Formats: sequence, C-alpha cells, structure tokens
Amino acid sequence: TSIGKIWLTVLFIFRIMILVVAAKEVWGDEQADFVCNTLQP
Amino acid sequence: TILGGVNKHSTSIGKIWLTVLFIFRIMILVVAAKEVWGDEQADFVCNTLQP
Repeated sequence: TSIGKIWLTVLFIFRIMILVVAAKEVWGDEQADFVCNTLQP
Repeated sequence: TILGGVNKHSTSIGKIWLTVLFIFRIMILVVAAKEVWGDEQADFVCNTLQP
C-alpha cells in the first residue's frame, strides 16, 4: 500500500537519521559530565 | 597572693572545696583540656562538596 512502503520506510529512515547524525553526539558525554555533590569514591 | 587570701579566710571544709576547685577544675582545664579542643573545627570533616 501507499502507507505500507512509502510512509513506513521513510519513518524508518527518519528514525535512523536522527539516531546517527544528531542523537549520538548528544549522549556522548552522559557519564563524563554526570556530576554528584559528594566526596565519596 | 589571691590564693593565700581566700584560703586563710575560710572555714575547715571550705578548704576542701577550695583545693578541689583549684587542682582539679582549674588545672585540668588549663594544662590538659585546653589543647584537646584546639582543632575542634579545623579537624571537623564533612563528606560533601557543598561550600
């Protein structure tokens, strides 16, 4: 169908597109700049 | 001089109160306990990063 291929595959490419070229660098520093107000090792 | 004036002008048991006030209260406070509380806040350690 029209929604079966065109819309489903485009939305799938969109989700991949966001994950690689945009989202991956947002999470690159998740633990490096996780900051806790403590002195406990 | 101050100790002598108080001691002579005192009763019998009042001399026992005087000696327990001096050799026990004043002495241990001055020569022993004063340096125990010297670093009370300097060596107060808190597990935190909060200024």
